[PDB]
Amino acid sequence: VLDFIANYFWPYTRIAAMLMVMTVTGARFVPARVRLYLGLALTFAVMPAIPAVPSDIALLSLQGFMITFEQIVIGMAMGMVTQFLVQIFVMLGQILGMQSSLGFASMVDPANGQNTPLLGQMFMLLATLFFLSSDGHLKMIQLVVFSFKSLPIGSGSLTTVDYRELALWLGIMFKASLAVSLSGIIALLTVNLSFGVMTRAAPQLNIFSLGFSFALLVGLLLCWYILSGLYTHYEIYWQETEEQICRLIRLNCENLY
Amino acid sequence: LPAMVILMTSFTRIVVVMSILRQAMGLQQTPSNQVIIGIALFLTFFIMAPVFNQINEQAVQPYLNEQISARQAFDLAQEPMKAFMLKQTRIKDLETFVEMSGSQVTAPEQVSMAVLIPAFITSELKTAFQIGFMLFLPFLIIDLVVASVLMAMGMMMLSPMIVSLPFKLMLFVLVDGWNLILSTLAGSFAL
Amino acid sequence: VILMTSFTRIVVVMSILRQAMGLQQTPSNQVIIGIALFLTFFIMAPVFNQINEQAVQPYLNEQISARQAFDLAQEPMKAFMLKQTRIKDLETFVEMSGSQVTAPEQVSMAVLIPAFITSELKTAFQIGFMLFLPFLIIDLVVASVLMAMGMMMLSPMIVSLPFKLMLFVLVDGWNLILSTLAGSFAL
Amino acid sequence: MLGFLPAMVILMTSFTRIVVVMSILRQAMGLQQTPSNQVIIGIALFLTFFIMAPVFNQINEQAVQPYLNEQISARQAFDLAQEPMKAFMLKQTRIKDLETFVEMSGSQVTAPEQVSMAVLIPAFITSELKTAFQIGFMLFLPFLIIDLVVASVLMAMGMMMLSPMIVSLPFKLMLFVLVDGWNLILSTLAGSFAL
Amino acid sequence: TMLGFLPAMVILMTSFTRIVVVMSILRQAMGLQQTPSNQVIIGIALFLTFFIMAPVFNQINEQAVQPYLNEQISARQAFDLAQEPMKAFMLKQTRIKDLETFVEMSGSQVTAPEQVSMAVLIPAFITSELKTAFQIGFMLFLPFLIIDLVVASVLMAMGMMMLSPMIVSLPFKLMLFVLVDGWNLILSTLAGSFAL
Amino acid sequence: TMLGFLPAMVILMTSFTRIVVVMSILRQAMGLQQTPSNQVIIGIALFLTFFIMAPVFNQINEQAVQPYLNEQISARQAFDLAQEPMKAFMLKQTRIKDLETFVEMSGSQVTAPEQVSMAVLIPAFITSELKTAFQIGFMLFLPFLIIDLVVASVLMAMGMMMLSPMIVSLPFKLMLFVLVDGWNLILSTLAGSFAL
Amino acid sequence: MTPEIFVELFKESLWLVLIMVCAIIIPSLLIGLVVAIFQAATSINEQTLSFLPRLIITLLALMFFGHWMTQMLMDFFYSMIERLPQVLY
Amino acid sequence: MTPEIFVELFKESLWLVLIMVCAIIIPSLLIGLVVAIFQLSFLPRLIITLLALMFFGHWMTQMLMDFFYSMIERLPQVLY
Amino acid sequence: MTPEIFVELFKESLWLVLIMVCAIIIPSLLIGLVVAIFQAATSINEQTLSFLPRLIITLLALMFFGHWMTQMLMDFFYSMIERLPQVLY
Amino acid sequence: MTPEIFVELFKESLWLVLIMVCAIIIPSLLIGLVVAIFQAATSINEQTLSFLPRLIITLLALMFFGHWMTQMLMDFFYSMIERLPQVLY
Repeated sequence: VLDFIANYFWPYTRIAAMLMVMTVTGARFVPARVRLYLGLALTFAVMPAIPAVPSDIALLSLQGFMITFEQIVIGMAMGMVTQFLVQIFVMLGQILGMQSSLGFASMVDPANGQNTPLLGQMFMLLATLFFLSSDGHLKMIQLVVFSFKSLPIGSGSLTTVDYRELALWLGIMFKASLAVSLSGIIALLTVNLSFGVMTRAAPQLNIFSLGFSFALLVGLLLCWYILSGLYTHYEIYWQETEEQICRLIRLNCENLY
Repeated sequence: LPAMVILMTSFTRIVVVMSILRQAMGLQQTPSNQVIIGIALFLTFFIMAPVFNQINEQAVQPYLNEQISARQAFDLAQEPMKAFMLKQTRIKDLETFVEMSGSQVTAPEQVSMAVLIPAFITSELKTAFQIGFMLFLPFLIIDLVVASVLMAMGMMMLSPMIVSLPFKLMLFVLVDGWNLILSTLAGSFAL
Repeated sequence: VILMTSFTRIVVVMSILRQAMGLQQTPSNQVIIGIALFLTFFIMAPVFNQINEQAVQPYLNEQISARQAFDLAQEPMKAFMLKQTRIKDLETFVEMSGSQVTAPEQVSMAVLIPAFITSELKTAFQIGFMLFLPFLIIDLVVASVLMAMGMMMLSPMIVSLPFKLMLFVLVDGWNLILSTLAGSFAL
Repeated sequence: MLGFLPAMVILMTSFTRIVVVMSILRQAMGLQQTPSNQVIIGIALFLTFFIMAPVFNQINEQAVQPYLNEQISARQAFDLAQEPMKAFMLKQTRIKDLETFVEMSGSQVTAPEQVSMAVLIPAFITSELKTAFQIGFMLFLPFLIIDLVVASVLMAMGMMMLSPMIVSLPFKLMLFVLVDGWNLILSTLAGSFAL
Repeated sequence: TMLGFLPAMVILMTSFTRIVVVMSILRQAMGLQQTPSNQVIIGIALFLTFFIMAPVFNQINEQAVQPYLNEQISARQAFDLAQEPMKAFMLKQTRIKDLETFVEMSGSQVTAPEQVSMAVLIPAFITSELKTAFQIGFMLFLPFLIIDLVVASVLMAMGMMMLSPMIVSLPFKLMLFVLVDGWNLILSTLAGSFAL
Repeated sequence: TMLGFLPAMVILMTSFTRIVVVMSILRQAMGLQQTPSNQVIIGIALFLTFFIMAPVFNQINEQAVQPYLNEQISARQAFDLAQEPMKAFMLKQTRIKDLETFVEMSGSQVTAPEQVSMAVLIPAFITSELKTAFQIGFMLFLPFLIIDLVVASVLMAMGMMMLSPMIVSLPFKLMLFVLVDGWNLILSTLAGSFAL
Repeated sequence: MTPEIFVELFKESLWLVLIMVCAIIIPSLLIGLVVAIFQAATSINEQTLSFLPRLIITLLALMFFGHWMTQMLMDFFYSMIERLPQVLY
Repeated sequence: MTPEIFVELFKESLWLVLIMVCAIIIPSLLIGLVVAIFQLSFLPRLIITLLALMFFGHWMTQMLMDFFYSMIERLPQVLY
Repeated sequence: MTPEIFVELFKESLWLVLIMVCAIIIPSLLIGLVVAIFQAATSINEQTLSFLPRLIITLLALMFFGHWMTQMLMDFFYSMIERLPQVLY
Repeated sequence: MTPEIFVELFKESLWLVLIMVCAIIIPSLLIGLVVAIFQAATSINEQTLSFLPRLIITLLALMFFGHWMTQMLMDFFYSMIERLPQVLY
């Protein structure tokens, strides 16, 4: 009796699909039941702000499966951008590490070898805090709310030009990771050239005489330095990754949060 | 389907903090997600005891002595659980979900439970990912230190996610860890 | 079904690139799968248009039976794949299944797919070799400059990674390779 | 509640200590999940029935024997079963953790035997895992000694590659069998208890 | 209670293992570490095994599933019906020395290798598939190792000692792979190994 | 609650966990990311066990299961009859030196070892298995390490300091393992180490 | 609960890390330096000669700084646990 | 399957490695010998290595492809 | 359980590592050094010349010191367990 | 199972390593030595001159001693399996 779940399945699916990827909820550390009951609870809350789903579309019919996939796509799309956001800083971490010679086993051997995700694992904490300190996830959920009124159920999805712009984000990530870390990269390289001068002085100094000592030191030090004004860049890139989600669900930006 | 009730409590926070911890020090699939679900289901019974007391000694037993409508029991129990959450949810989360609900901005202690639940869980997740990542950070200091010391003498290969696990456990037990971590999580709930 | 798409080639090209940078597992293979999954829609979009037109709308307009619509659905897919497979490679497998056919269009699904995947891997490697070319060039030239200096505290890989980056993004990087993964599928 | 009762009842025992210890050991050997989860959660499950034999026997005689003969059940039998569990766990927790949780619970105690189960357990788990980590670190070091010396002889000759985690497996296994390994280890993990 | 073990029987019953093992040796051979390539290995070997057991799977279908319209029978000469063609098939790819060192351990000696207990052929079938697979792997590996040796050697000779001859050997490992038409031969050779 | 742990116990009462650890030590010994499937390891071990414990399963089904078809008794025979054959099995592999501790710490000291409680023999059986398994491992492991040491040394001899002697040395190990019939000798020794 | 307080909290930890790593390595750095100078003095060109003394000095320093480091890090973890309530609010 | 068919199959791969690397390095060897007879000597040593590369590359890849094909050929006899 | 019993328990293993490593390596360092001295006395500039003589001793010592090493480390592992009950409480 | 069977079995593997390595490498030492002597007599200060003839030698030896080596190691593995049951119990 009261088969309501049929009435609100699609919005819930869009919500939870956005959730299964979003950098805070859809990460690890959170068992799938938590995320599932979180998504199912959000619908009850936004139940007012959801237009009537297009009737006559039974779930157990091809017509329903097409659109259900057409919403899972939007959901994955919204979160994957935030994923790119935090991965910007992950790459910052892994660049500054592998430049410090800290991560070295996978730089000599790209094969199975050995990876050291430590500095990157730390900067991911930052990016998952910045997205939380400034309440990113709230804005991200509000965007999904507005989505039911900009990219409504049963009325279109992302277009081909949207996907292409979205898959460009990998270039954006490399660009951002350099825009942030250029100061430290250049300094570390100059210090490595200072090394090279002092070693050209005498060919005795080798990888197993003073191997990586100054490298480790300066790589950590310039990382601490980059840490100083790191929130500013995150604020800038949050604007881009926010307008981008505004591009998907058109929504006419510059109106609210 | 009933597991929402337990997830209405301070359960999702302890689950998350413990999962960040298990992954903080090398350990993966050490004490199984079932084990941490257990430890959380116990710390929750320890924390929410006043709430369950308000429920039992005020609506439960008088319902076994019914003299009341069955839904009246939920109605009188919907209130104390609410009051517990309202001491935990952030104000920003509450007002933002009032906006998103479409309902007018009404006074707190007045919004329905349905808006309280996700506003509660998101505030809990915020608090938990902060607490854990600030407990996480130390266990990462050791990792960086030992990996740097390795790379110093070199050796390039001794996976520093195990050569550091002794130090991690020694340093986690030197502070007694759980009598500080499992306590602060119980002291982080004024209700 | 995801294998019937192009994503198979796409992700391999992705990971080839990742290891070319010397930044292993840095784009978080979850993210790589995401971007590669999104390209697949930017590539397959014209195909999916015809797929919807042929029977999807008519079936929903009740203009074809279920099994007949399903049989019609594979046709544009077969046509699309037949332009990517190589003659020799398709030949090997159509023979190795024994049952020869006159027209490659009449080849069965479960036998075209395997020849499709190997034909896709081969061309994916043909792409990836081009991808490694500039990065290997950069590694070699920086190592050679260092050796001319002969300082040996350089370990040219770790000092070369910043150059790999400042010369991937400086040349607009992902936009060019993307254009090749868009032009590679001349349908 | 059925989705948790397996994890609820397994925690009343010393299951967790054995699990964590054998896990730390499995990673000490460097072995990449060679004794899989279905191996460790089986061996540490058996050692529970080996250790919890007295508690289980008292349970059966005082709860399951009354339940099969149906003297009184599900109200009194559950309580009678609650007793020996407290008797067992209470003899293993430290004082400090228990006073911590009992002052946190707000309900004051005068006789440590008279803490409620819901406050007894959460003090037991914290005083168990802490012991588990102590044991684990105390078993780990000898293996670490093996790694760091191996991982140094290699660099001494120049072999920067050839991960010691492949060349130092035989040393660790020879050591572990020469000290009889699973004999001494699993005995102390069985002798640590007051039961 | 077999929700975990059963998924492993189906691949061992068939000859799914050899392709996975050889292609996974080859994945390391290319020096290419990819969890993506590691995943797609399963797809490649899986559809290869489809194409390979199409005769035997189709025969088993004709013997059981097509009769399983009226089904005429339940689990007595229906299960033991399908038990036969798989035993016929595996027997043509195992060695004989392997099977006789196993039947002697079972002690249940049979005059006919065709009337052999299933529970001893499969343990003899796997030790045979793995041996054949390692043979194929040591066959396919050598050219790439030669590439690696030449690469490291020229790098060391020209003086570039510190450069890692593992990030630079990969382009030539791909060149030599594609010049030989890559998988087209390899899988073919694999299909050649299962000569029935 | 006795639903998700049965697969972890019904296997461990058996002589199963030895072959697992042995082949898993080998799987790393090859200088080689796993490449049998984990399912391959568990399946070849599952069948080796169904092959080895045949005297015991042939007694379980014959004395307890098939008698439980007419069922002849309200589920009491099998709960009490199936325990003696397995106890007599394990007791031949359990060292007495290891059992001495497990009995004196259980308290119920019995002169007749077969009269030991099952819950005391089983944990004595496990701690006796892993010791045997590690011994067999350290036996089977050393050759694959001789290869690696000699390979790394000859590589360092030319200065090839970066060649990563885990790619170049895989063909040599796989060659050695093929020459000696490999698994045939191995999976017979494990079959032969269960002296029963 | 502010972005700046998090970055401050992390720069603290990085400072801890850096002072620890200097404390440990600088002896290794100086000993590698002097052994390399002794190498270049008599033109003794050996690569891994300098791995014995450097490792020895690192082990000796681990013995030496064994207590100060753990005391420092424990103080830090305590301060971390002190700051948690204000992080809640 | 026999040790000797595996020992010879390995000896030939070694022969390949030898004849391949020498074709590349001998020119560097000779130029270094002459310049040291005169005696800086690395950048030239790199020029001539690239020259030998571009010169003998076709023959090298042809020889290796031949070896790969022959490897494939002698396979089914070794399998059984 | 104390910040001192875990620092001393640490110093023990560090001392073992130190003595094991030096016992193994000092012959290798000495033979490499005399090889380099011979190089200097013969104007020999070879890089991997002193490898084989150095690995020869690095192995001969590991067989000559086999039993002593495995006995020392075994005795240590033993002492890591006698004190286990005293530290568990 | 006894501390001496596992140390002597270990001496056996180390002896294998030593004899294989010296078989393969000593000719490389010889060629490197004579090449360095050639440089010194000719006053030639070249670093990687030696590597070409030295690699020639070690690749010739891998084919000169191939069957003998793979026979030795095979026999060793065989003796390992043979003596296993006397160590298992």
